[PDB]
Amino acid sequence: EKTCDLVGEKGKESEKELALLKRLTPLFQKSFESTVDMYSYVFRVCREAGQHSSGAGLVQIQKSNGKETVVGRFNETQIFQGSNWIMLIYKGGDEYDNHCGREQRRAVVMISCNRHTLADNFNPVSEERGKVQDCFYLFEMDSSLACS
Amino acid sequence: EKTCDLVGEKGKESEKELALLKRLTPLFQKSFESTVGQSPDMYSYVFRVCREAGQHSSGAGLVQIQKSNGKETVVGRFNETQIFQGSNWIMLIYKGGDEYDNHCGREQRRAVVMISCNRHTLADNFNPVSEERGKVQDCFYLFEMDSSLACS
Ligand SMILES: O=P(O)(O)OC[C@H]1O[C@@H](O)[C@@H](O)[C@@H](O)[C@@H]1O
Ligand SMILES: O=P(O)(O)OC[C@H]1O[C@@H](O)[C@@H](O)[C@@H](O)[C@@H]1O
Ligand SMILES: *[C@@H]1O[C@H](CO)[C@@H](O)[C@H](O)[C@H]1NC(C)=O
Ligand SMILES: *[C@@H]1O[C@H](CO)[C@@H](O)[C@H](O)[C@H]1NC(C)=O
Repeated sequence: EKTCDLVGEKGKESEKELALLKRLTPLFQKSFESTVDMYSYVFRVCREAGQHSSGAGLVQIQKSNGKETVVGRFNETQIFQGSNWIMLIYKGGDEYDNHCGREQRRAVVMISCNRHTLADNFNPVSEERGKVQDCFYLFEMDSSLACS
Repeated sequence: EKTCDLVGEKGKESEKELALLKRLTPLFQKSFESTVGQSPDMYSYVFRVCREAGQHSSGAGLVQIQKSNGKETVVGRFNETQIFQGSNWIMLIYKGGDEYDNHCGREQRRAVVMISCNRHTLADNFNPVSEERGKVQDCFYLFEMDSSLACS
């Protein structure tokens, strides 16, 4: 059962994170895509979001030439929650060539509570690529699973 | 004069973070506190934005005070600040806290503060949410607070 991989040895991961992955299980089968920029974004929870078997959890597609860039891989997942929100992070994306000390890309998704939908309104917020390190692409989406 | 330090040498800091830093200025003069837990683990968490929250000039941005003896533990230092915002929230992270002795591979503590929009106050409801010390890395103390500055 291939899915999101958390830090730590298999079967010895944080119970907090494991519980959140369980809570989001109903979203695994879904696919989320941005609406509208020269790029489109596709996001999935613990499942391949790309079309190149790269293990992507979130990909960026350049519309003009179809280039698919891996923003983050689900084999490097972090997930935590607050009152009415859940933050999901996928590290290990394709490396930058000139920005951010050439570190691997990363996806940060802020899922906010919304009692009216199981999941929707996924869209990019911005890309932070102006730092020497710890850069990231930020996204937001709504989900009733984030309510609590 | 000492304030939050962002990653990167002077002139190499993120334009986004620099702008956000300036936006947070009205919060610098404030101080926040919240007591939670039960002895012998009752703590008093003191948080400040880009200013010393501790009583030992350690550059702490957020401290955990052991109520049983008043001992101060640094959760995060503001010279290791990261800040970013979304549509109706702002997340502040202070790394460089005191090292754990038995958890998280002894990495330095870290404070993560989720600031949610509230048009009724400049800042209120500072609340400790939880502590994640069960991972091999990337552990952290999580807090929440309200602020009109997080409103778009
Ligand atoms: O790889 P470099 O040269 O640093 O350029 C980085 C840029 O590449 C483009 O293809 C996109 O993925 C942008 O979102 C990214 O910021
Ligand atoms: O330092 P160790 O032995 O790993 O114990 C870690 C614990 O210490 C206590 O004093 C508090 O700061 C707790 O929040 C922390 O989780
Ligand atoms: C994530 O997947 C990539 C692609 O195979 C792999 O190189 C990397 O080691 C994985 N990350 C971890 C933590 O194993
Ligand atoms: C953060 O403060 C600590 C405390 O002295 C210091 O050692 C560290 O260098 C500071 N962070 C940076 C990047 O200067």
